[PDB]
Amino acid sequence: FIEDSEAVVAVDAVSFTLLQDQLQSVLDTLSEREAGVVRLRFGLTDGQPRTLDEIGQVYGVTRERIRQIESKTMSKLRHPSRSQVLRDYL
Amino acid sequence: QETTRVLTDAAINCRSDKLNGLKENVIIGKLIPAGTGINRYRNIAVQPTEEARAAA
Amino acid sequence: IPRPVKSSFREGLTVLEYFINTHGARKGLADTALRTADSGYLTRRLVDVSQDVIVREHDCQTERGIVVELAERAPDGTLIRDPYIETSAYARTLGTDAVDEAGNVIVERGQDLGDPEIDALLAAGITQVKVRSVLTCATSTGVCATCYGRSMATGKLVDIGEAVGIVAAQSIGEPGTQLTMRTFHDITGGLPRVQELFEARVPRGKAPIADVTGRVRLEDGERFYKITIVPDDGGEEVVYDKISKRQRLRVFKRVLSDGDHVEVGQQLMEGSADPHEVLRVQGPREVQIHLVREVQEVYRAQGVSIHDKHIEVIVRQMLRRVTIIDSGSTEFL
Amino acid sequence: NPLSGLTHKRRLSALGPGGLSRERAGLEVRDVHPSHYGRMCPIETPEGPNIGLIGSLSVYARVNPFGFIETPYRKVVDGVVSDEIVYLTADEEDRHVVAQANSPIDADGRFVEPRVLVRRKAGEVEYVPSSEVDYMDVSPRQMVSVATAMIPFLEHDDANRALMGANMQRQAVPLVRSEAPLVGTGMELRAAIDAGDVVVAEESGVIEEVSADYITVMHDNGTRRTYRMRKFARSNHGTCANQCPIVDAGDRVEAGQVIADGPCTDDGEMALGKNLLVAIMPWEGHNYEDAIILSNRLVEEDVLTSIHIEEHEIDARDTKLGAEEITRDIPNISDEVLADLDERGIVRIGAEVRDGDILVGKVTPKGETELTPEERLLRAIFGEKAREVRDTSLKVPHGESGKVIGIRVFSREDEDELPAGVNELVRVYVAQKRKISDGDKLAGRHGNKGVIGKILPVEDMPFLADGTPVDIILNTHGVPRRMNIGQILETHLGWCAHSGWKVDAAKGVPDWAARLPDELLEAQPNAIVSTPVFDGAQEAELQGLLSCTLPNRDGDVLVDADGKAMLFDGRSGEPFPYPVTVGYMYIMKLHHLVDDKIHARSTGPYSMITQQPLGGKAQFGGQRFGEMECWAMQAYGAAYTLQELLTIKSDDTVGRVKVYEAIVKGENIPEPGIPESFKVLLKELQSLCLNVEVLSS
Amino acid sequence: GGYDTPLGITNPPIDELLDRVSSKYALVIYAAKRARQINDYYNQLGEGILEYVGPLVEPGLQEKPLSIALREIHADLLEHTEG
Amino acid sequence: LISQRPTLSEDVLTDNRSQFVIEPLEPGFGYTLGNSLRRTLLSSIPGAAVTSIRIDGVLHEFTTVPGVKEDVTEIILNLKSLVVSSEEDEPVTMYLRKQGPGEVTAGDIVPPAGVTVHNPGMHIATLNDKGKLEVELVVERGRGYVPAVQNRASGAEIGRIPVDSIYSPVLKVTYKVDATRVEQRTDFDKLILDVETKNSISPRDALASAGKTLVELFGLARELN
Amino acid sequence: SQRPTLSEDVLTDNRSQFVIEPLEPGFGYTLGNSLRRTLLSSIPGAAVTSIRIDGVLHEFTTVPGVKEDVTEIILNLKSLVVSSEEDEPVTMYLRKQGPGEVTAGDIVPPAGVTVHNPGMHIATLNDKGKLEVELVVERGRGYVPAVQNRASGAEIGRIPVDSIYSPVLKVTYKVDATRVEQRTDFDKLILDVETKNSISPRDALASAGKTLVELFGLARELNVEAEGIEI
Amino acid sequence: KLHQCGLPKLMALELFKPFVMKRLVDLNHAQNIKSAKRMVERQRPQVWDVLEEVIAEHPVLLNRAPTLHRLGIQAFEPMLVEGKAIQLHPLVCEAFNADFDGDQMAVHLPLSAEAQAEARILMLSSNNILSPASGRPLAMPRLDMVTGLYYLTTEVPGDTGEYQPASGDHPETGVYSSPAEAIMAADRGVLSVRAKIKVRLTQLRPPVEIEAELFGHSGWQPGDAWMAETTLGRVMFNELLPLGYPFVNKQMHKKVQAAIINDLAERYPMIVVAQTVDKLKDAGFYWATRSGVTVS
RNA sequence: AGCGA
Ligand SMILES: [Mg+2]
Ligand SMILES: [Zn+2]
Repeated sequence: FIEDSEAVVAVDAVSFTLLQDQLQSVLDTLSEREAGVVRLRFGLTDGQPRTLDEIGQVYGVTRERIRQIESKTMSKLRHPSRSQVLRDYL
Repeated sequence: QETTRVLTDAAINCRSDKLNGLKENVIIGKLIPAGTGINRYRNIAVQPTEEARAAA
Repeated sequence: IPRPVKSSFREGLTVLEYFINTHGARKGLADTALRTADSGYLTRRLVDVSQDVIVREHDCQTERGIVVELAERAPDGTLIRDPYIETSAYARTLGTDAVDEAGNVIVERGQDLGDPEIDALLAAGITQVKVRSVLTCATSTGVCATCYGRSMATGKLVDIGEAVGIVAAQSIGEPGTQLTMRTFHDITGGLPRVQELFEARVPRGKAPIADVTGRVRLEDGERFYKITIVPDDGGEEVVYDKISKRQRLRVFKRVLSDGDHVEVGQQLMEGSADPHEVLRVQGPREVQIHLVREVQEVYRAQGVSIHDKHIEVIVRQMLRRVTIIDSGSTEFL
Repeated sequence: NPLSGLTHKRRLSALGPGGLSRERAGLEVRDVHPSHYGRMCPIETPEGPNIGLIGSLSVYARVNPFGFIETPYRKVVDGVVSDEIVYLTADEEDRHVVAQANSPIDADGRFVEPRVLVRRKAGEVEYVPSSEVDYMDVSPRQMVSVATAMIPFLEHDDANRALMGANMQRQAVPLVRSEAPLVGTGMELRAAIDAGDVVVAEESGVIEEVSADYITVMHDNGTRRTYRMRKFARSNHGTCANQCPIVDAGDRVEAGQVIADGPCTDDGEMALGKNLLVAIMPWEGHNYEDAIILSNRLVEEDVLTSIHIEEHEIDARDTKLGAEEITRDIPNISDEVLADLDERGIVRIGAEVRDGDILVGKVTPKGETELTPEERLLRAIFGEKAREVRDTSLKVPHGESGKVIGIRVFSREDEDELPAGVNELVRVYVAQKRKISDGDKLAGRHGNKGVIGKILPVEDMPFLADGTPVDIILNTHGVPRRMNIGQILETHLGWCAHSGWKVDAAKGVPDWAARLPDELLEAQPNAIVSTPVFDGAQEAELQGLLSCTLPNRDGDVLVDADGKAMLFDGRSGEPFPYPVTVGYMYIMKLHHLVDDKIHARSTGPYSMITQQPLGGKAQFGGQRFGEMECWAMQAYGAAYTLQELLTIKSDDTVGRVKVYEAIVKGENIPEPGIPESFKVLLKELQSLCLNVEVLSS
Repeated sequence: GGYDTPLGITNPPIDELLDRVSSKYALVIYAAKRARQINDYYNQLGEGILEYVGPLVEPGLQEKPLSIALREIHADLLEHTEG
Repeated sequence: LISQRPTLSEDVLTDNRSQFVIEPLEPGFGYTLGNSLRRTLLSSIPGAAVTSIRIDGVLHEFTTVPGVKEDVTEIILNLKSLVVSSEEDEPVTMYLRKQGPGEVTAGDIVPPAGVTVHNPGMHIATLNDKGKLEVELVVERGRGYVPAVQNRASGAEIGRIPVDSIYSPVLKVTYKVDATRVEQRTDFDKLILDVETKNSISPRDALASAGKTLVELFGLARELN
Repeated sequence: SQRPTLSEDVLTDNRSQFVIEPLEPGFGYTLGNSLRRTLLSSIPGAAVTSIRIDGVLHEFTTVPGVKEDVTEIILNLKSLVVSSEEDEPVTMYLRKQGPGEVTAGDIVPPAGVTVHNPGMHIATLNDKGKLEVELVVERGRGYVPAVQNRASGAEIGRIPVDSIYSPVLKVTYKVDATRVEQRTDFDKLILDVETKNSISPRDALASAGKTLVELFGLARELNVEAEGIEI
Repeated sequence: KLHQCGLPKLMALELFKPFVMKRLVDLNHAQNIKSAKRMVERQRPQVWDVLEEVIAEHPVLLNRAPTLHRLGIQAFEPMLVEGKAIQLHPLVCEAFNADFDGDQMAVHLPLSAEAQAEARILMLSSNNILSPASGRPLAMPRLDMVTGLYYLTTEVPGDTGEYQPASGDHPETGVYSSPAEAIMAADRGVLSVRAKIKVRLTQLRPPVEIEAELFGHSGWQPGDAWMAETTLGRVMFNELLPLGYPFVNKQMHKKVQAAIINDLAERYPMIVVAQTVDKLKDAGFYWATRSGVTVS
């Protein structure tokens, strides 16, 4: 009787798989530029979180431009129609 | 039974098991060579018949 | 207890009578528990013994096989059915055919030998048929199908993947528990007897057997007996040295009288003898017959139906290896 | 139950330190040597792997200062049975010769017939002339224990079933009503007031004040005394222990009197169950092979119901990262479920809880772990705090519910005795009112146990000609082959006691009733009766009582002299073509309830060194698919199911999650990998410098 | 053959299935492999069309693939080769 | 052939129980009619009962009230024997106050309109000088048996005390038959049925409601064309 | 809370299987047995009560001039479906001369009475035999045994027989446990009614329902304004 | 039924949690899998109607320790049952060595298609009737059902409504044109179920001797008619056996029933054997109720 | 360590 509290949850694995699928879907619902900016901002493509200067460099624009992009995209995402399919994942 | 002696003398002889029995395929979790495990039945090729395939 | 109890449970027992009944009640219950442990253990051992008997081939295509008693003859003359046929004959395949009085064939080679066909044989008036068994199946690794006969579960011919060894294991070791031994005390018969017989442990109550035919040289020595066999060729007289008077002489057909002609391996006293000795005398055939008859004797005594083919699988597993008395010149100690 | 409380004391155990364990405690010591008579009951002993090792002391037995067991005896001098009670050990028992209590004593100490039953030294039984007898038993039922002595008509039952009945009489549960049994022994009052769980008026006096909590007794000399009750206290097996008073404010009580009934007690005497109308006919197969059918009346009128109290506990302790806190500021959870919690964690008293609900809002530090990008962006969008303190609140476990009786909270701030590194200890007591449900275990007082096959509606039950439905239906086939017709005699005598009798001694006394005690020639309905175990109702007396069983309300003798009655099938309607036995039988609810047994697991905790699923209903765990079950599967030849059960349900660590993924996605199940115990085995063998390797061909 | 109509788990009649194949173990593998083919067909319907085909007999409202495969067997709609 | 249709006569024995006689009946039928009616009366006569209570001094069911001899669960078991008849279907509330010593009979309950208690003489509890019992009882219509509805399922507060409810006004039903069966084959059955209600509704009303109920489930089979 | 239904599975021309579902646990047993008894003993029908035969006075073994024996003729006539309207016991005659097979159409009925299976074998005659038998038929209910002759010898040739007045022959039933979870274990009634070819099982069941609804409206008409179970 | 078994819904809902989760996600009852899982946990009532759909046609295994022999594990089709106790079919009690004194069983669950096929075909109840040891039936009716069938097929001389050939004043009053008429006369208090009468049957196969007498070679039953002097109970008893089976006309001792079932299993298909044994069970219980076997 | 089958 030594329960393995740190172990496979056996449900959160598939839960996170479906989570990631849903996030890729939602990001495809939005503009491609917005989706790529969010992916680089939050490290969804390689696990390396890119910051405003790096993303502004790779898009050839300024960090305040991308901050405006990020704010508008996150405001778009807070709109429930884009969030009804994600609310239950917490 | 007599586990220590059996293991040691097997080790000296380098006696290689062939896993041809049943309890061994139970121990290593592979399909047992009885019932639906023997190759006469475990390697059945199943295909829809050509006539009904065309009819489909 | 020589009192004995003299009140029915309707009448209600008295204090002492009830106190006496308690002895047997508790004894029986404790024996039940211990014997359950023992029977589970026996099944455990047997399963490993017979783990590698699995039907591989459809037909080994041999011609050897055992004969079955199958309704021995009546003195006045009829076909009185042998009571234990369902366990010894049914679900078997014939290697030979049934012919009688130079007549026509009755049942051909390789038939399931069910109720209608046995009825036909008994109507035609034959007593012995030579039938296949798993003892003489000539396949290398495990029995063929036709040797194992009808699968007792399906009612059809056994399949070509069945683990008949473990099936026989469970069938033999399952009906333990309800296996109370003989009521008699030095007499030995019960689950211990079954266990010793399979274990091949020389039965503690060895009953000396014969070694060659001829009449008997019987004598009652000092406080115990002295028997000897008069050979027929002859040769050296096997003189049985000490034969305690705590035994009995074998009664058959009459009691064993002096000068009576004995068989090659006739049991002299009444009891049991070592399967080793009956082997070295009368060969693999006699030992297999002896083992099956003995074990089935106990299971019959408790009125339990077990087809003999399971026991036959187990004894076939028993009689595999041979012993090296001369190395020849190759690799055998 | 109070009887079990008594019987666990007085228990004799031959296994112990300086004792014979079951390894060495073979059959030889498990028999009943004839010296046990009057010193150790031959009946009671656990039915498990301890038969004879654990027994119980006789009723009248006493302990020699030297650790031997003395027994009382009535000495008899020159055939005159004195009253000088001398206590003898087994040695003197063997020396002298012992007669029987149930002998014709001719009202003067003098035996009647010269040839008298007697016991000799070696357990022998003889007919000695009535001159050499020097000792005679104090009474019958001297060789029997306490619990067993409460079985009516014991002498009719076989030893095996009587032993079962004795072992199950200790397993009853305290019901909410606890009605006394109709037919009993003498050992329901004495074994009740000596059990301890009944309040006893210490010294005589009058009653001043009663309540549901305390009783104040005014002693005849000035002093008052308050007996405090024990209401709804949890026992050691989660059963209620309510104590309720039976006196009135104006009553006078005397010393040694019962003053407040305990858990299974009624007006002083033991009440381990209820008196139910019983029929003995097999009904529609539902009462097949020891199954039992009850009426919906028991469910409705709450006849069989048990209060059960469970104890849950949690400790706010110290840790490396900081200190754990019981509070309300739990991480992500809707405020909907925080309605029950009080301002400071623990739930409010009385709030009904279901499986998985919160009981103690408790949170513990988790330090700093970098988040997965997905949950990081989820927090970015939903504006949720990291809540570095992970949450391990006390959630009521699966498949349990009920009310919250009490909340016992400790604290370090109160300077209470807590183990090191513990800040605040709290326990919550949940309680439920489990009603009788199919699958529960019921039993009579004769070892006639059985689960409940089905609870029919009240209308589809065989009812008498008077419209009274029977309450339970036993099976006939279990009676003859088990040799416990004690239940049948109990049923008949219970019906007699329920209806009330009147032996019309118009012309003297009938033949059967000659040696009946006075004030048994008539009785009232629902009149309680007792038959001591070995001197009790004779068969002729029972026939005589059943003969006259005065009618209920109209002129209707429902049960004829035979003891049967014409039942009407409640379901179809036609009368049954043959009369059926009916009566009142006392039955008890056993502590093997379905709710405490049903168990399931889809995926739960896992073992540590081996990666097998855990074990026990305390956890989820699974069922050990043991070696014989493996053999059964091989004999069937079900190789794929064997593979599944031994690889991708127990130990294939990377295969379990893949199987779950496939099941949820609707894909196919993947092929098993390799068992984990096998890899462990390989690693130990290689650690033993044994080169184990797998070779392809 | 005048049996009463089966229902649930026992349709079709196993004895009328055993005449199709050599032994019940062949029957088992036959049905299981067909059921796996059916499951793969239902999973791989969203994307392009590949070698898999079925169900060949019309299924029920919500029917399990193994049941579909056994009914196909009883209908004599496939064949197999042993090992 | 008998062309006379059956009748139904009555026999009052006491205020609460009475006998009903039906004749003639075609032979081999009285047992069936008696059983059908019995299963009706003793299962599905609509009634009313107390559903939940709320004692001010308690928070739950397994506690005690200061002053009263009995405990809360014993009180529950006692009130479960109450017999009450409502008129409207909305769940109504009746109150009960008592102070000081004395027995607490059902007659002390003050009911609202429509509802009535049919036995004031039931012992509920007994008090003393320190006693004070104040409790409300929810009374509701319904039929058959229902266990205690869950507190969490409803939006009730912590003071709620649910109670299992038995909506049934009938206490005991039986019957017998006197089949004449004269050899001349003018045979007929005579159903003599006996009802005993628990002083809630008259046996006449109970049987009338049962007869009404045994028109619906056979209107099912009747309405075909 | 739910409306039960009724649907039939027609198995043969006259053999049905009704299903009523779902009910309140337990109403299936409340009404199935009552329905069975109604079907078996409440649908009016008609049958033969007795018969007298020429050439037979006391030799009740065999009839001269024919092949089959008296009891065989009796139990062949016993299974004879007939419909009638005249309540008084009416007399039919079946008479036939010559060798040959006597069918159920040979009988010539008077006004009102009719035979529903004329093409049914009854007897065989040989060697210029003439068989003439008189039937007495009347209508009734349920089943009656072979009523003993109330008169001793008023009709010396009149020998009584049974009378299967009931139209339906064989009705059984059983209950099931459909949908235990969301309905809390309701019941389902199955009926297996078999009838002769006089009436359909559908009409038989409808008439039984009519009789039962009248018989329970008898009880209903005590306090008409009585609340019960309503659907 | 023989191939069926009970299952407490509050257990199955946990056993088949992934299946019901998937299905009630598919029916749009849950936005996603985690919400569906919480729905199952809280047991919102529609979970049960989806649970039925997942359960249908998906066998389970019933282990009982100690598993002495091969039939300790058998595969049943589960069906949902009110309560918390597994409802087991009474006729596998012999195989399981299980009396209902409080014994417990383990429900397993095959997952892969291969496992489901193995359980369906090899380990199904109806496919394992006989012993592996001696081939005798273990689905054979026992105990109470045997008592019922004995009381049903036993014959009582001097009972109500016998067949007597007394003549002169009245006819035999023993013949009965059909078992339907006999059943009706039994419902009326005329015919006892164990009286000796002469019925005229048309749906049962006569024994070999009467067949060879009346039809000689090829007497088919579904249309042929023949009289028999038997008891009503035995006619009702031969109604359960299939059509091809001859008449029996004996007293159903346990050994006789064993012989009948053995013959039936050796000559007829397994499904037929299963259906006839189920019918025998039902009749045995129904007429064990009426036998009036009590102990006083 | 205790207990049920
Ligand atoms: Mg048991
Ligand atoms: Zn061979």
